[PDB]
Amino acid sequence: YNYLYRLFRKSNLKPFERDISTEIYQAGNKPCNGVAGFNCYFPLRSYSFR
Amino acid sequence: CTLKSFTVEKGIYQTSNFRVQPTESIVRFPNITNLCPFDEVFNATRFASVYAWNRKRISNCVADYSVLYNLAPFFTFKCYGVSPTKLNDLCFTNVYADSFVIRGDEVRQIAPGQTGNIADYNYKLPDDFTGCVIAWNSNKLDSKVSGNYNYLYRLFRKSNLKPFERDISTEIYQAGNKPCNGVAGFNCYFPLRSYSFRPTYGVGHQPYRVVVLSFELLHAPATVCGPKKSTNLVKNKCVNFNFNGLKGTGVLTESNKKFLPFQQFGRDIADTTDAVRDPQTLEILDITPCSFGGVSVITPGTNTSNQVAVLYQGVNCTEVNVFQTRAGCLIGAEYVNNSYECDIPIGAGICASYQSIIAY
Amino acid sequence: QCVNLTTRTQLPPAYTNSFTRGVYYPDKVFRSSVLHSTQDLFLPFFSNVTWFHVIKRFDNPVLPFNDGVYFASIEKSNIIRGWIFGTTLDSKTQSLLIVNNATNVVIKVCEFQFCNDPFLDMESEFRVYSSANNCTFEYVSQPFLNFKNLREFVFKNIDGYFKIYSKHTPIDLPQGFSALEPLVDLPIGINITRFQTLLALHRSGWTAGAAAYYVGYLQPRTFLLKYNENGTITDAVDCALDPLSETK
Ligand SMILES: *[C@@H]1O[C@H](CO)[C@@H](O[C@@H]2O[C@H](CO)[C@@H](O)[C@H](O)[C@H]2NC(C)=O)[C@H](O)[C@H]1NC(C)=O
Ligand SMILES: *[C@@H]1O[C@H](CO)[C@@H](O)[C@H](O)[C@H]1NC(C)=O
Ligand SMILES: *[C@@H]1O[C@H](CO)[C@@H](O)[C@H](O)[C@H]1NC(C)=O
Ligand SMILES: *[C@@H]1O[C@H](CO)[C@@H](O)[C@H](O)[C@H]1NC(C)=O
Ligand SMILES: *[C@@H]1O[C@H](CO)[C@@H](O)[C@H](O)[C@H]1NC(C)=O
Ligand SMILES: *[C@@H]1O[C@H](CO)[C@@H](O)[C@H](O)[C@H]1NC(C)=O
Ligand SMILES: *[C@@H]1O[C@H](CO)[C@@H](O)[C@H](O)[C@H]1NC(C)=O
Ligand SMILES: *[C@@H]1O[C@H](CO)[C@@H](O)[C@H](O)[C@H]1NC(C)=O
Repeated sequence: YNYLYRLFRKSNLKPFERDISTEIYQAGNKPCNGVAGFNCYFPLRSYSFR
Repeated sequence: CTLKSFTVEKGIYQTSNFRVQPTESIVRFPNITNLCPFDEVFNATRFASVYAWNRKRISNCVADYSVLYNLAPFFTFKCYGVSPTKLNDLCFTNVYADSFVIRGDEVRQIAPGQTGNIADYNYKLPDDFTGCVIAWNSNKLDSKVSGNYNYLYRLFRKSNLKPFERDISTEIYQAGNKPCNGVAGFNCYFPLRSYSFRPTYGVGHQPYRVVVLSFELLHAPATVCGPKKSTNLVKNKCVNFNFNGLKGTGVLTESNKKFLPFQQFGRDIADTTDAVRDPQTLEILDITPCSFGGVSVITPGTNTSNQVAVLYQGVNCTEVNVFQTRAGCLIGAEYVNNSYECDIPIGAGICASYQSIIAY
Repeated sequence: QCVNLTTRTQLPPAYTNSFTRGVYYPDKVFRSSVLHSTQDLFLPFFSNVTWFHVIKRFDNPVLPFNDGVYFASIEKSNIIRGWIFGTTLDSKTQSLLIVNNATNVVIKVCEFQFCNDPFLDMESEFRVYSSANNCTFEYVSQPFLNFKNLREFVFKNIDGYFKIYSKHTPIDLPQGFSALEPLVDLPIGINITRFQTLLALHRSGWTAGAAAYYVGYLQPRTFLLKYNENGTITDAVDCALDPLSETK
């Protein structure tokens, strides 16, 4: 589980652009305020490599 | 810049094109109607047991998922193989809604690659499952103080379930070597056991209602496609329009053209799209192209002076030392009622000369 | 339920001239004061169109769909109620049913076990199919409907999309021009090769009301369409009919 990918972001990246910001994503109308909850997910999820 | 030289000889040069630059983007799609029957699936009074899990096919409608997120009781929204955010964008051929009721600690078993009583004997998802699973607590609907004995599950089965397979059989499970012959007892068990729901149970045993949305794409045209983003309509300004996939830039004005009820787009003599019908509002709008003009620069030699005049061809002077000619609007030259020989030709009997720049 | 009709009178089907009928709007695009050339599935001008009568005559054969169908109905009292489309017209394949009963217009796509002689019969007796097992699509729509009415329909099955074009005219076939407006765009995605129309009997045995229908087939060709100031098609030229129209 050491390899993680950015599942959620507000906008598409530019070419040769790296995003390492571990900020929460607002997936719904309701703001998340930096706290996980309903439709508030961590953007980086790990691959289940077996 | 146009002439690729730093010295400009005396004359009139067509150099540029006046354009009203686009300011906003206006994207419209048809009104979201014919709502998929999610009210019959999620807000039903009485679901089915997990062994006889209820499957409803969903097609030829528009599915919105923002209904589900606005209810705070729907606690579990876990989705595999598709983005939950792109559920209204990516769209599919058929949607299968599987509804059942389990207990609290078996919601984890509703996932690809899980094991348990529900996964192997009641409800199995494939390893490549593309869809969402939704679960919520239902103490106030499915628990009874005397006990709810109308919810059943399969505890015993000879072999594991295939994905999206049901078994409603009540055949007696033979666990031993003696034949059961339909009578229960020792090494002969009835396969269906009751989910005796009571409101005073712990949270892992309280009843949870689960709806599994499974999305499939086939060779058929994908006729289940959710809401499309629409913004407000702005008229009389040069904006970027996009109606039903058809994109462009133009000024959307009121139209006097009476369309027949079946027509959407409009073409002129030159086969250019000049009329349209807004998807949300059944009004006819003319798409007048943004006010294009040829910008011609009237100048003497740069050796003599750097003063210039600008001719906007075929543009009225109110739509851009201002003079109106039949060629267009001339700005920067002062009309003189005297007549001289033609030095720089403007057109329609108008000529320009340097003495400031005069037009006559 | 099915009922065999054994009281028919043997007669060969007739043929007549199409004149300038069968024209429809090629697309959903408005055009004003222009002439536009289109290469579409059209019915040729002055073509040989099959003529069937309902008078004891009860004409309900099953015809090949080909690439498109023009159906003309010289109708009074609304005897003709709908059509059947499919490949084998049984439960083996999937079939499309179009009906308009006394109340509402119903479109269904199911695997119907069709009768050999399906018909309609106050109207309270429906004998069209015996079973419908796998239904994939349903669509409920508005009522479509001396001889007084000319009903013109064009059916096309292109790219799995079934297009119904319709026109109603207050009235052999009349000689004139009437453009068919597009009525139904249907997403079926099924193969159609054969069709059969549905009639309504009158019971007092049974009596057939006076009606006539015409079946024509569409071929790929170019038409020169004339659009007026209001965007209504008023005239057309068949480019492959005669050298004068080819010059036009
Ligand atoms: C009406 O007549 C048709 C044609 O004669 C009947 O269709 C046949 O019915 C027999 C019944 O044994 C079948 O074996 C044939 O295969 C049928 N033919 C076709 C082409 O399907 C029809 O059954 C008759 N209707 C009723 C109610 O008997
Ligand atoms: C169920 O009922 C609630 C009660 O307010 C409602 O808001 C919701 O739209 C209904 N439908 C679904 C699918 O949740
Ligand atoms: C579509 O939405 C508009 C927006 O107000 C509404 O006025 C209209 O009644 C809706 N329906 C149709 C068929 O235009
Ligand atoms: C129409 O077809 C029939 C047979 O198919 C033929 O006898 C008849 O002459 C044809 N009529 C015309 C006008 O071509
Ligand atoms: C449609 O059906 C006919 C016979 O009914 C068959 O010959 C043809 O190949 C079929 N076409 C397609 C695209 O399946
Ligand atoms: C017409 O058909 C529809 C669909 O089967 C049905 O609901 C309706 O009752 C029918 N009308 C009559 C008068 O039988
Ligand atoms: C079509 O119907 C038959 C019998 O009613 C059934 O066995 C078959 O599974 C159905 N096909 C589909 C795709 O559901
Ligand atoms: C076009 O419409 C106008 C107004 O609706 C009408 O006066 C005119 O006669 C129409 N043109 C034709 C050719 O019918």
